[PDB]
Amino acid sequence: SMSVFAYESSVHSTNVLLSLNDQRKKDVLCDVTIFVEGQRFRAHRSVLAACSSYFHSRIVGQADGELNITLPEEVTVKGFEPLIQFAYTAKLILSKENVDEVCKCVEFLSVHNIEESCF
Amino acid sequence: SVFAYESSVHSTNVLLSLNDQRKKDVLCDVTIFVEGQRFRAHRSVLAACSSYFHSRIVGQADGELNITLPEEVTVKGFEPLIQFAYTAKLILSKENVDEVCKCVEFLSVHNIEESCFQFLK
Repeated sequence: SMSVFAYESSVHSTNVLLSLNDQRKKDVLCDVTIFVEGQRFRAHRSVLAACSSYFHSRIVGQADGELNITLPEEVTVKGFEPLIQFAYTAKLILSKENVDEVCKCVEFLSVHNIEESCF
Repeated sequence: SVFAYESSVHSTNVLLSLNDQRKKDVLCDVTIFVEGQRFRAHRSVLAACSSYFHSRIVGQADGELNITLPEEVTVKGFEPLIQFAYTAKLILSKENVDEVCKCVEFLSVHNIEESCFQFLK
């Protein structure tokens, strides 16, 4: 008997991100390849632009089918891989071994919602 | 010694950033035609939210994709659904509740508790 009802799902945003990470791990429906120290990382250029100002600035305007981005030597796999894991899993795992290299990539890539307090 | 962070708002943050890309027609890769109207979206998101879109997106060419929805799908029933897919929020009223529910079953849109449709009755 209500005139309007505004429905909200508490599980939708989580399932979309789960499907995006599943697409990434299976290399399906991805559109960009990131090169870090020679290693290949498949991803969606939209998700990377969402989580990073650096990726957003290098990707917006590139409308081609497939895109290959090489990050300079200042970016290491030891620092970049925990960040792309956070982008697709919302989980950021730090340790005394990688905290320095991860803190560098957060500032270089300008990853958004990583508070500098956890360092 | 390990420190692990689990953000609960992160999945919401990404989805709201993708919706901002959608509304600005930036970094999209598929055009949806319903009643002739254009709708820009990401095929990765559409495949994650609908079995209808997934079976038409899977294994396609990397180039731009065009998906045309037939006469059953109306803008009055589709626009609240592409909104929901990008916002997790579905605004229902006694006006559009019929065509939206019919469009949910047509596209097989996920994560919509069908119990809420009976509120507009």
